[PDB]
Amino acid sequence: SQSQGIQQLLQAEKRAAEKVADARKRKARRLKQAKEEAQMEVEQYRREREQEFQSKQQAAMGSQGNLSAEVEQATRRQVQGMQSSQQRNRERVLTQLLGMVC
Amino acid sequence: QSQGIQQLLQAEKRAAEKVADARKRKARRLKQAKEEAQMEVEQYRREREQEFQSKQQAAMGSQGNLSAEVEQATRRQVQGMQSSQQRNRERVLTQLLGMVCDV
Amino acid sequence: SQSQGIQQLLQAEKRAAEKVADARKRKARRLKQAKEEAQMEVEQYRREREQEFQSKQQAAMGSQGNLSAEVEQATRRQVQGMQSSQQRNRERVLTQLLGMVCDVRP
Amino acid sequence: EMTLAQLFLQSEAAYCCVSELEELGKVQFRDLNPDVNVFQRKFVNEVRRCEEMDRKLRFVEKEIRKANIPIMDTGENPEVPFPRDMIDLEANFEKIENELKEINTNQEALKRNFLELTELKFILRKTQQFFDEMADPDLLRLGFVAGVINRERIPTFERMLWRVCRGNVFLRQAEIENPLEDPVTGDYVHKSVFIIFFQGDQLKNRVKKICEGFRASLYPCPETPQERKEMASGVNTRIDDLQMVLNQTEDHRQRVLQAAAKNIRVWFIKVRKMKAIYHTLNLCNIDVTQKCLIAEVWCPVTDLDSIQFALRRGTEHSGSTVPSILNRMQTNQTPP
Amino acid sequence: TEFWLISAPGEKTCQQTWEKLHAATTKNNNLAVSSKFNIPDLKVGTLDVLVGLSDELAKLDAFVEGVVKKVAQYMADVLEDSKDKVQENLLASGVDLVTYITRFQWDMAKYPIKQSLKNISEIIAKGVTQIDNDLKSRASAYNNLKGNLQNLERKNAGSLLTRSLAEIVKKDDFVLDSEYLVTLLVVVPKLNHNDWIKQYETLAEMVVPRSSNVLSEDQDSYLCNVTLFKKAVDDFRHKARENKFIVRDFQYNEEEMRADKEEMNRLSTDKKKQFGPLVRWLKVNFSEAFIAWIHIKALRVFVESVLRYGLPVNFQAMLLQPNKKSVKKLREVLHELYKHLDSSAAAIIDAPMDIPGLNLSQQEYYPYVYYKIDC
Amino acid sequence: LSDADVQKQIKHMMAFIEQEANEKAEEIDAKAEEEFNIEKGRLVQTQRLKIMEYYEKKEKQIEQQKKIQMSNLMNQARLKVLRARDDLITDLLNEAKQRLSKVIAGGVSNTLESRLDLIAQQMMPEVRGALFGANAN
Amino acid sequence: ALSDADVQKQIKHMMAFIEQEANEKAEEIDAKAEEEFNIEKGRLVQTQRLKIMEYYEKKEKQIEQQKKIQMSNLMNQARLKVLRARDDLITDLLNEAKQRLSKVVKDTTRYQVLLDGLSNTLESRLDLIAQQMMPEVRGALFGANANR
Amino acid sequence: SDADVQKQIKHMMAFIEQEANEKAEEIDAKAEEEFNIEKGRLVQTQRLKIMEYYEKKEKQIEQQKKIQMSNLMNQARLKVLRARDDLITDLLNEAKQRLSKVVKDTTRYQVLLDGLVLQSNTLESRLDLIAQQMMPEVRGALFGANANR
Amino acid sequence: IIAAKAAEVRANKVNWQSYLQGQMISAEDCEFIQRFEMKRCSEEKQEMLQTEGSQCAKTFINLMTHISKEQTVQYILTMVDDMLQENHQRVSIFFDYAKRSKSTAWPYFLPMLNRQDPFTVHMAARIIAKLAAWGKELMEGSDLNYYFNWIKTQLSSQSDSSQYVQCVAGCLQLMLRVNEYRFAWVEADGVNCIMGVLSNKCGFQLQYQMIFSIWLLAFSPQMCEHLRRYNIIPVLSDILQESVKEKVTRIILAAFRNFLEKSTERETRQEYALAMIQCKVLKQLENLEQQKYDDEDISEDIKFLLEKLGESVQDLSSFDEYSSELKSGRLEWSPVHKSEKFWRENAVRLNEKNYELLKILTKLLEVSDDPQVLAVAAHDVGEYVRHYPRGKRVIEQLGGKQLVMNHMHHEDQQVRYNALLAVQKLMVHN
Repeated sequence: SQSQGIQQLLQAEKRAAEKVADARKRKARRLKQAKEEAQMEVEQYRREREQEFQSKQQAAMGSQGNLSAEVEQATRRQVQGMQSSQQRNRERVLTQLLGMVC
Repeated sequence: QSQGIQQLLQAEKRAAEKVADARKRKARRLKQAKEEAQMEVEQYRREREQEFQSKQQAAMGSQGNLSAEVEQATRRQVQGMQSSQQRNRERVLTQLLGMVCDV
Repeated sequence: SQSQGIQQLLQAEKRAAEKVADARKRKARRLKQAKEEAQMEVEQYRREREQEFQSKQQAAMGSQGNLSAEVEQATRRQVQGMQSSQQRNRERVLTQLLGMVCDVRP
Repeated sequence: EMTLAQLFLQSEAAYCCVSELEELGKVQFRDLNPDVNVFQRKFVNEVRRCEEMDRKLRFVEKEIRKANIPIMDTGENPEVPFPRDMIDLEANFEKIENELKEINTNQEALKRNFLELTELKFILRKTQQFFDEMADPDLLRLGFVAGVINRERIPTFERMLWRVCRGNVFLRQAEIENPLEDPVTGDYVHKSVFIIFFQGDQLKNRVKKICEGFRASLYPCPETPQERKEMASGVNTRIDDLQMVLNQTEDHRQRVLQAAAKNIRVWFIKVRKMKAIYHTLNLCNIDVTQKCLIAEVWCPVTDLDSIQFALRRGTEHSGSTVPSILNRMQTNQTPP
Repeated sequence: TEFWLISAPGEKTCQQTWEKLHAATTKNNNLAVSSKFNIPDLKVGTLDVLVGLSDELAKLDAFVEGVVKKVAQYMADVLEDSKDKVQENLLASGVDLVTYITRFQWDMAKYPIKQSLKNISEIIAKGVTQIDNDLKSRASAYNNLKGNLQNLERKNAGSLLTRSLAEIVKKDDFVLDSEYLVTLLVVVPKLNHNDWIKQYETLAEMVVPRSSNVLSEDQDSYLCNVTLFKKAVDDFRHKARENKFIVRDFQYNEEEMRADKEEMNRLSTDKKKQFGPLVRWLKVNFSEAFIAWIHIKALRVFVESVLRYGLPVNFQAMLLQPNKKSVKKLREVLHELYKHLDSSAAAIIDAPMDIPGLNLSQQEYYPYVYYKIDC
Repeated sequence: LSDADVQKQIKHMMAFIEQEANEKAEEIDAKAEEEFNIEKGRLVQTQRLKIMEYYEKKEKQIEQQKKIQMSNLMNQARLKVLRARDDLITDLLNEAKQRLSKVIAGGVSNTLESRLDLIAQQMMPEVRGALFGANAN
Repeated sequence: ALSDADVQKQIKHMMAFIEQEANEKAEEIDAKAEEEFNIEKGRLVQTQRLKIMEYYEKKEKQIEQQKKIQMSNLMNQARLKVLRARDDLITDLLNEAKQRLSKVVKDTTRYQVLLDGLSNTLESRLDLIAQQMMPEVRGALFGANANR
Repeated sequence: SDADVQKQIKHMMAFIEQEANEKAEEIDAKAEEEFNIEKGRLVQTQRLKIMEYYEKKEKQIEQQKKIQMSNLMNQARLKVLRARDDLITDLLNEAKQRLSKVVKDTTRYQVLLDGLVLQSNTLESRLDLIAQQMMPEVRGALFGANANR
Repeated sequence: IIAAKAAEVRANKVNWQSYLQGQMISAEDCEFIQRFEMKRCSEEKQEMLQTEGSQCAKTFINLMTHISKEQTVQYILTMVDDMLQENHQRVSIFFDYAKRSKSTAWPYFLPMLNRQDPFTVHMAARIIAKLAAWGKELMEGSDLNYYFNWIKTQLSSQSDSSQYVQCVAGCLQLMLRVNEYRFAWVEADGVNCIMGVLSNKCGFQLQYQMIFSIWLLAFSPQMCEHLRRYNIIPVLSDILQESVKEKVTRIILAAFRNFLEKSTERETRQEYALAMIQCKVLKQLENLEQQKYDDEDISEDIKFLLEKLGESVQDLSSFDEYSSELKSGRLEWSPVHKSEKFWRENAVRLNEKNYELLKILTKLLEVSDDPQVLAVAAHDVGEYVRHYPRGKRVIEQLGGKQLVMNHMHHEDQQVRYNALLAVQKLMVHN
């Protein structure tokens, strides 16, 4: 029916208007989801960096022993060098010093 | 005519003269009433002044009575002082002389 | 014909231009003459005052010489008078001074 | 035997389809939105531009008649392209109007300058002729002017000069053979070139205002023969340059107008049909009720199938997958 | 009278042209009375400034014509009592203006010939401008005095209400010591005065019968004062309206009446003392303005005559007084005789308008310099 | 018209004048009552105020004069009794000097006079307390 | 045929096309929404990442500063220990000197001579002489300083 | 006509020439004015400067004469003072010679020496001491008193 | 034809017991398929999927791969597509199956795309596309490359072919909607293939789908910068002018908005704006604005595109652009050469550098042999005269009058017209 057909087309157009309106409502509502869901990502970022930070803090303790051993070997070499140098020259400094004090 | 106009000119002259005499007698009466009220006030004030002078003179003797009382109070205090001294004179002198001799 | 008038007009214009140029030259020449005459008068006055200055200098030199001679004469007269005065009192003052010295009064 | 009918047809294919109808011509549309006046309807914008395009063509067509150029007649009846070929046609006619108007204006101004410079050339030549009694010198109180007058005004003009600036101004005149065209009045009239000499500023103003009142033209003039030769040579070269430019621009006008007359009739038919089609779609229902256009029509019964066939063509030409649909309807309104 | 000054460019000498113009013209016929103008040899200038002057002496002739005719108008007005033979009262010198002009001689004292032409023009211009301002001011002041007299007369004109009674009211009827009693005068139409005797004695409810009296009585109306009490003023006026009377408030302005009489006497005496002065000033100033005018006529003649005839100068101009209806014949004869002294190859026939520009021709051009005196 | 009836309006006007004059006379009497009473009362208030202010100033000067005389009398009582006390003290010290001579007076500056004065000037508080009773306060 | 069946089919095609148009509009707008959501989410997460990075880099910088200070302190203790070893050397030397002077003090002849020469207790002389000779003692025990 | 051409030619010729002559006369008059004012300007300025120069030199000359006179009188004054001083010093040396004479007289010198001893008592000192104290009396006695005191 | 194929497959149900009788399928798969076919209600289907989530995809894959008959494959694909359409979330269950199988779901179907039935292949492709889009699995690796290559081959196929290309394009739109697949398709030569498909002048539906593909790919700034090599703007503008369907115009305008807003650098923005303007998109946009549409989307896009294009034109009109072009000999009818405001407001700047610009123009007009360069120079000279008469003598001073007059009769009509206009402008006034 011509009136029936025109009404059919108008009802279909109303259906299409409803469809586009539903899509627009989805967009508008999902904007708030965009605002909110960012909390998940920022929390995951925080947790990742905290894990890495704590791992670094717990693992950084090792180098202290190696540094201590290295520097202690170095000082041992220096002290042995000074001790040898003294033992070489000690006698004549003593004899001079006593000669002058007497 | 002229006579009729004069009959009313006399009336106007009288209409002014009554008020003129009213003002003059009003001035005289104001002077007389002010003089009488001033005399009344002045006589009342002179009577009040005489009464005040007499009352002040009498109260002068009234407070002279308290003056004589203050004199008597001085006398009583002096007598009390003398008696209180007399009571302890001997012991005060004995102690004073004794500790004077104690070198 | 039609051009003859124009020829005459241009020739007259040139005559006028020449006759005004001549007056301009006269003006310039007379201006220069005025400058020269002013300068000559200036020179006259300058030499007049130079002569006056020389006369003033000569008079000043003469007056200074006369004054120097007069004052020198005055000083010589003063000194002569002083010497004449002193010669009269030399002995008295000398005796007084020597006496004061010799009297000791311990 | 006539019947109403109504067509559902997608907007995209609707233009082409109504075009196929217009060619067919067995359909009578009717207004379906009388509520709003014609001067407000949806497609009015388009129709307005269509009308403007038509105006453009008329103007060009008019110049075509103004010149001698003829107007072709092919017989083809192409249809306005439903796609926005309007932009291309608008650009084409915008050019075929703006070029013609710029050509007309420049032609006018350059003709004026060419004529003025020709007058100056003639004045210079004749003044040189007058300064030829005996020019012994090679090269300021006298004031000098010159110009050109319409012949047969020499008597009145000379009388006025000798009557205002009494007996103190000189004027020489010479006919200009080969009469010239008026600078503004635009008519071939005889002219006389005249030189006026005068003494000083007051007489200068007198004669200047007199000549201006006598609708003459003065222009400058040289003061020295060196200046005369210089400016005469300059003007003689500039006149020839202007003649060349005028000939070339006139050739340009002739060429573009010829090109226009080759397609002016087809342009008129295209734009006219396009105007009619958009004006018809005005008569149909619009997106205020549905994205698919609604048409109402009287047709004789027997042509219905043909109309549908015609509709089919539109779909194919429009490339729209959806077809347009034709429906009858029992009715009460009077058939024509 | 009309006098025509004609340039007559010499023809190589005074005799060759002036003699033919005067003696031969008279001998052929007494068409017009001829005379010599004898212009002085001013200091001719440059041709630029000479044309500038031929414009300035085009303007100033009209301006001075206007000033002199304004002086004539003022002399016709202020001397309106004895305006008979107005011309003779105006003559700058001599017995009559015509005699003055026929014997015209430039006065070097008024303007110095050795000056330049622009300066000689300025000399006349300044004096004429001062004359114009003086005619504007002094005549206006005398007109103001005459108008004060006219307003006084108008006050003397009209009815008693429109006019000021002043002296009209009788002061004897006024009530002295008028504190609570007063005199009100509201009486006009005599048609309602058929019973005025009873109305006046009883105009109000307390009106005096004796003092009320009539001061004036016109053919249509009568004026009187009627006594009443201080409070019976408006009611009296009300009663006056009842008897169809008109408002006749006087306010007993006796002192003001005396002052107005004195002011009128002073105004009349001032008019008598000032008319002689202003009349004398006009009589003397007309001579000067007319002299300056004829001087501008001479200047215009000389400027235009030089311009038309190149230096050196020759302007034995002829002053011709036209006879009765001889203008056409005399002018035609002059044109024929002047065909040679001036170029006949131009003008004469006709010419179109040239209005646009600095100047446009204002007069008719003739084969000579021609100017008019319109005494 | 006639003189008799016209006298009627004349007398009505004259009565207008006489009534205005009577109104003025009643105004004068109203002045002599209200304004006269106001002026007399203003004068009475001024005179009474000035006189009573002067009376009060005199009375207060009398009371201050009596207060000053009483104050000086009290003070002179106090200083008289103080002199009485001090005279008793001096009598006591004089008696002490009289008794010491029984025991210049003597000595060697340690003369008995100097010693006695030096001791007494230190005992005073004690002598006061013993003779005239401790100060209850 | 233009029967009611044909009209129904054509109107059905019209319905299907309008449905397609609506569906395509929905798809387009839905994709635009998704991209807008993604970009807004990225913007916000970046803004927070700025703060997180600033905080934890401040912490790591404190840790690095602690590492550096610890290494510097360890080096300092090395240097002071070697210096103390040298100083103990010098004191051993002086003690040997005092012991040798003591051993001499027994030799009667030398003791008499030194007393004839000599707070002039040998210890006082030794401390006084040493506190002045230290530059030579250093030069002779540990080599001069090449930089001097 | 040809007469017309000649007439107009003559008129413009005459007026252009007379304009030229008028300009020439005006130029000549203004030239005389310029001659006068230029003499005035240049003479005034140069004369002013020359007067300034001569007057300044004259003022300097007068100042020099004043200073020269002041110096001359001052030198005269100091010269008379130096003559006076020379006279008084001659007196003192005369006294010194007198002392040197008397010291030779043993009889007097014995008493004088006893006195001095009983009292730097060298005569060369005592004479100085007494004379420096007596100066006013010696001035008054040798060169006459001062009237102005 | 896709919808008709789906309806025919749904109507044409074929018993799945024949495969069980032949032992070509597992009994459990047949039982699950029968239960799902008998379970059409939303609650029943959801419950069956939840209880037999892993079994569902396994049975479907077994029946599709083992069975050579196209009817069963079409029915299974139609059922899966219906499940996805009623609720796109159902995809998760299939993923769970792949999770249970410890394998990617792509391999189970990638060979399926080589099946004989075009409808079956297209349905499988749509299923894979939807599963990728709505899932957490970002397709990658040789399987992803092969899938993209199969889509490319289908596109190369280009109308039943057009209808299948429509399904391929829908899968392409679904894939590109994700961020990573965007770079995935960009790295591949898909952009060139899409541009060629547009070059073939495909159908309206294909045109819309391809335009949408470009619109999505324009979202990511890196893709927008990278794609410039293909110079899409000319082809897109040609399609826009040619075609009229509101869909095509909306999509292309949105594509322009994305290109002009998501560009990485202002340099790319100016490049895009110049490409549009020289392509004459400004006039088309103005005309479209003259027309009225319904949705605020189209109107806002038109306004934004017009604003950006106008700003870019103004930037091009800066006299610095003209000076740089003259220094570089870039006299190729750029927007500045006709900008009325530009000439009117900066013809005086042509005097700069002691007539340096005019000298450059004269030298070009004397030496240039390229018709375009000569014509551009002549029109510029005419503009200089027209907008500032004072320079006329300067031009005559340079001799430019002689050069322009000579070029008036030049061989190239294009140069001739510009020379004529310049000469007429020059000789306008004395």
